[PDB]
Amino acid sequence: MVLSEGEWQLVLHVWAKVEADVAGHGQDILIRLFKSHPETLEKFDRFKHLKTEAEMKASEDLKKLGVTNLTALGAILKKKGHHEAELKPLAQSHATKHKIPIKYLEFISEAIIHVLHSRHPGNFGADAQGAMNKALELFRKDIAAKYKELGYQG
Ligand code: HEM
Repeated sequence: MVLSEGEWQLVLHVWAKVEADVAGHGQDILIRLFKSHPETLEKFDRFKHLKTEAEMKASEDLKKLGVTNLTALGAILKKKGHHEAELKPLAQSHATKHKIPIKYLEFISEAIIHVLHSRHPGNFGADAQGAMNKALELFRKDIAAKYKELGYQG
């Protein structure tokens, strides 16, 4: 699988809006993830205690993680497929320390698409969503390959 430049531009076009307030998008995405698939929250030893969306929105640390997460993803998307260097540290920590299965990466991918669909209809129509899905499928495919090399293959 390989995205076209046109598809990458649709991806970067909506990400540009995300960057107007990465912290806000991060909260929305993590909260959507945790509510749609509660089991995923259990992987966060530092945030597993949060009981409600209100507590999640009020968590300064969760907001910080959201920023760290989306900024790392943004750097990967901007590489337009040439993200080998960026994927190494991410795959190692998520495979060996956090133990995040591909199934959960699919869940957060679903969350990202849901939030962009809701917040950015102006830059997330059908074709743009297709481009983002293709970019995230590539991300997950390469991460999975790395997982396997690392001995996890979650
Ligand atoms: C878009 C996909 C994701 C990206 C780009 C991403 C990125 C990051 C980054 C940059 C960090 C900090 C550095 C590191 O430890 O590697 C991090 C930490 C972490 N990530 Fe991910 N992550 C993603 C998905 C997930 C998912 C789906 C889960 C589990 C449901 C997860 C769980 C964690 C945990 C538990 C930490 C540690 C948080 C803490 O500081 O307590 N990540 N992630």
